Amino acid sequence: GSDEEVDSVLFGSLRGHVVGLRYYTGVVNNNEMVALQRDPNNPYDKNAIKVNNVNGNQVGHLKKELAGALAYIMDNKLAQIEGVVPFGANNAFTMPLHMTFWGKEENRKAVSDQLKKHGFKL
Repeated sequence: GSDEEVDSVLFGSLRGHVVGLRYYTGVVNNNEMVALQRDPNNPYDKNAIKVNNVNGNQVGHLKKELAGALAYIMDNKLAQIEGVVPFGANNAFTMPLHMTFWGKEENRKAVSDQLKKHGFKL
């Protein structure tokens, strides 16, 4: 259970750039935290990660390139990608995202392999 899966070590922090903001509003709280979820519906793009902040707005979304790496780590729950917005979404346009990446030694090989192979983080 949670003693296995929630128990994860820090990989570090990853830098991203959310294109999905300008979809509807591109507004959040000045220091939000965004949760990365996989496809909420998207049939042919199951890779497409639907990002939603802890306020409850589905404001963020990855591109098929960015999501194309993290999709394996997301769907199979190989590691945790926890997003945070210190920028506050001052503009509706694309801003730097700060994702603090967690995961376990066992999965680190497969995860890091995909991260350097595809070369995409968000």
